[PDB]
Amino acid sequence: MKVRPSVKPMCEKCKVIRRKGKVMVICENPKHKQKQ
Amino acid sequence: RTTYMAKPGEVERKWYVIDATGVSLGRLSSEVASILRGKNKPQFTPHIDTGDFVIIINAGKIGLTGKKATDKIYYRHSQYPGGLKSRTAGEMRTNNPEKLLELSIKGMLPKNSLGRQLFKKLHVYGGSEHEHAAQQPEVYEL
Amino acid sequence: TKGILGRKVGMTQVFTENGELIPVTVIEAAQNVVLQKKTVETDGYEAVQIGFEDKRAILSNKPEQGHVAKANTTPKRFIREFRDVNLDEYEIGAEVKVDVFAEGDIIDATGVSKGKGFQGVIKRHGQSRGPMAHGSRYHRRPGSMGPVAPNRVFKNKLLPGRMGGEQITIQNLEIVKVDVEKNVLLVKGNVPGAKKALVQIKTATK
Amino acid sequence: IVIPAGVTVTLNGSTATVKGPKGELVKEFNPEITIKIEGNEINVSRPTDNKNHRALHGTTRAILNNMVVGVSEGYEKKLELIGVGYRAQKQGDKLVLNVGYSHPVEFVAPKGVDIEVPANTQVIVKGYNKEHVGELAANIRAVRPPEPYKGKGIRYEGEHVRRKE
RNA sequence: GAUAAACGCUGAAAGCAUCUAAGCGUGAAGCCCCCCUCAAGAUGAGAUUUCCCAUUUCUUCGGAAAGUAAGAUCCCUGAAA
RNA sequence: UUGGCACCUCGAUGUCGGCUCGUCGCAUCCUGGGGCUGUAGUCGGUCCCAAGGGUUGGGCUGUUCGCCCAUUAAAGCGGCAC
Ligand SMILES: CCC[C@@H]1C[C@@H](C(=O)N[C@@H]([C@H]2O[C@H](SC)[C@H](O)[C@@H](O)[C@H]2O)[C@@H](C)O)N(C)C1
Ligand SMILES: [Mg+2]
Ligand SMILES: [Mg+2]
Ligand SMILES: [Mg+2]
Ligand SMILES: [Mg+2]
Ligand SMILES: [Mg+2]
Ligand SMILES: [Mg+2]
Ligand SMILES: [Mg+2]
Ligand SMILES: [Mg+2]
Ligand SMILES: [Mg+2]
Ligand SMILES: [Mg+2]
Ligand SMILES: [Mg+2]
Ligand SMILES: [Mg+2]
Ligand SMILES: [Zn+2]
Repeated sequence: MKVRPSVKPMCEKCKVIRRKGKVMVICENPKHKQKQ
Repeated sequence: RTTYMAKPGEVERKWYVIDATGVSLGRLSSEVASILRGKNKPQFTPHIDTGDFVIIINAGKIGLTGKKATDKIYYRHSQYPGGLKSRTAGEMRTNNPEKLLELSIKGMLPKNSLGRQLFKKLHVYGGSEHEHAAQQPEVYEL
Repeated sequence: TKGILGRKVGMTQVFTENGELIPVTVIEAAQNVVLQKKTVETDGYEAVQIGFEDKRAILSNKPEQGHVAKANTTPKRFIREFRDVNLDEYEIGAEVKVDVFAEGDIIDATGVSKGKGFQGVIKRHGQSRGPMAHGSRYHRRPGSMGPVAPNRVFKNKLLPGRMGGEQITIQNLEIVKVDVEKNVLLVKGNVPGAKKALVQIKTATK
Repeated sequence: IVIPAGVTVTLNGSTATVKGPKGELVKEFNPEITIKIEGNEINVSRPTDNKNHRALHGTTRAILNNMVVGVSEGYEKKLELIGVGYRAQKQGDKLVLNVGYSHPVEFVAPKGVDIEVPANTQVIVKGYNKEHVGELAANIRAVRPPEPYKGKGIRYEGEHVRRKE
């Protein structure tokens, strides 16, 4: 998981979602998991 | 001069029973504080205690808006170093609702010897049954 | 969960069948009677009240005599409650013998520790002395009472004061021997209190 | 939503009960969201148009559909053990997995789910309540999830595991 | 027992997808229990068992004082304190 | 921290290091849980949760600091009139 204030798609497969009022991107590529 | 002043035991103090089911914890508490203080009687005298006795039933069903059930924290400090204990309003509404309502109303009473006497006139029950039937309590609406 | 009241007689040692040598406390537990059963209906909790040692009449008052008359027994020196027991066991006035335990039973021993009177922080709290030489004028003293900022001393600054005579529970002592005709338990190791001290032996909570 | 033969969808205030051949379900929905019964067909009524209601609407539909199809033909999640010495046994009501641990790992299915094991290398989880099937199947996969290096462990039968060196 | 990070199930909003919005689970030496000790001056002064009983003279009145009960103390012999 | 300012104290607010006694924060040194890995395994790296407890004895120097010896699961960093 990357935890950073700047969370944004790193490839075309990256999806930006919100869980529990936290912006995150989920992706097939696990390196691209990000939580804000 | 001539302004009336209530004497101790002059004004008839009545027993009221109030269902807490659904009412915001404050809102219930603010109305009850006024009844205990006697603010609803023209005989109101600031130094005397002309108020009524209040039984609250169903305190377990008391309302907590927003995320207050998880996010409203009640703190106690033992006065020992690092002796701060915390409880959520939610946990306290489940396990110790009598405590939850007493904390809420105590904060809205005068902070003095008379305020401490007024608090003794409050009876809180989690459920629907009190044991004060002898006092012939009259239902009160908010 | 079984329980009994005894007096600490003293310590000795026994050779095991193995050949090992173990220290034991001898607890004499004669004259334990069941005096009262507390129920949830009457008292709010389950407990059996056991009276231990027989006491001369002139040492007992009318309130005491009236309480042991219900159990058809004489006044008792020590009365203690046991919780976590099965009330179906225990009839009122029934003796409680040391054979409620068996060799190998793991017990908790509860008693009042020996009285050391007024004691300093070195003996009472195991604090360190200051240096004894190199110009030191600080030997058996409590250390700084605390920082400056809070213009007061926090509420567990350990200081001199009365030392023992506290209730203490030693957990998980093995019963090594039970002698019913002598009303004696042998417990491996030591239990709190001087010789002649009340000891409450009950089944290990763990 | 279409009701198949044998299914009796009833409604008691806000809570729906759906008793069928395979089993029987009881699920409490949000009041304001009202659901209409008919001899063959079911439609859900979204009263107002607020974010809350737009959502609940699609859910009450989806869950009711799931419930009904749940008591009709039912739900089968299928798992596939990979790796040397990975085997599942079925002894009574206990699914006993040997998946490389020093101890064996055992599972007792709840009220309504059944764990039949055709081959030792594969497991199948039958039930009517789809979430109860989902959870048990996940819990069994959770014991040894697929590892990326040799693909060993418990996977779902269609699952696509990422692979490394 | 309930949770953190996290992992999921079911699942729409958004015919897909999605751990989340409704709804279920997993999940820390941490939180609350469990363990040990103090604790009803907890003036909110709790409970149980047992004991003593309704005395005398005054006080218009309310109450007062003066012998006692159960029980405790003074005093004395002491230590396990 | 190095500083700036000069607002309290010059009819006195004792100033470094150590000893004794700690207590608090968490930006976590160890132990617990976890995501990613250029994670085969054993070791690691990095980030997230976590402050319950724990966190050594010596040589040199007044030292703090630091270097060194030998350990340790670890030899945390800070505040409390340094
Ligand atoms: C860098 C120092 C700063 C100043 C220090 C302090 C002071 O003057 N201390 C006095 C002290 O002398 C004795 S201690 C021997 C006294 O007992 C004590 O009370 C006290 O007066 C002396 C050391 O100079 N001032 C207020 C500020
Ligand atoms: Mg002594
Ligand atoms: Mg030392
Ligand atoms: Mg000296
Ligand atoms: Mg102060
Ligand atoms: Mg999904
Ligand atoms: Mg759990
Ligand atoms: Mg441990
Ligand atoms: Mg100036
Ligand atoms: Mg001065
Ligand atoms: Mg942190
Ligand atoms: Mg030197
Ligand atoms: Mg200093
Ligand atoms: Zn991506």
